[PDB]
Amino acid sequence: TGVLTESNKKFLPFQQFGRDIADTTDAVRDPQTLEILDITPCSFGGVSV
Amino acid sequence: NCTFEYVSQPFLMDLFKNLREFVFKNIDGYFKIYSKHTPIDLPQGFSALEPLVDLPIGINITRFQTLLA
Amino acid sequence: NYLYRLFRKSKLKPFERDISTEIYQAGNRPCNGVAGPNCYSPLQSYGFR
Repeated sequence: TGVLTESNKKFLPFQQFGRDIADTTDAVRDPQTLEILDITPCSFGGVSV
Repeated sequence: NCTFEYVSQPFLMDLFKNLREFVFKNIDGYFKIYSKHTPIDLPQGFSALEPLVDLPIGINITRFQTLLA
Repeated sequence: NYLYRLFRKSKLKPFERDISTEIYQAGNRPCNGVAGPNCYSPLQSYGFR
């Protein structure tokens, strides 16, 4: 679950995935058209009363 | 009788000494080949080898010999 | 029609196939292709009834 944004990451031609420091997926390659998309979680935050 | 018939570009795309580097290894019945074509005794510095080539054979290797022509 | 191997000089790596049928040597006496008292055939047939 997240929001997809066009990426300026320079993927190597053999690389189709991108990992974070915590080893979750950060960027993914679209299988149909060869373009790179960033993955960012949707907006969140804490609520105080 | 051949099983693997990949069609490739020539490995000497560079026309400088065009030092080729290769890494072959055998892991659990799967052959892995790595390659690099950096241009330059072995020099200093780093040049990571890309896994873009893959020509598996997968039986057993304990001896090898470079073919020449 | 179905065969299996009984004797081998060592164990097998994962996903490895053996086709060559050489006469097994279980002792200090050489075989040289002769099925002697210490030389056995490596392939025995399944008995299916």
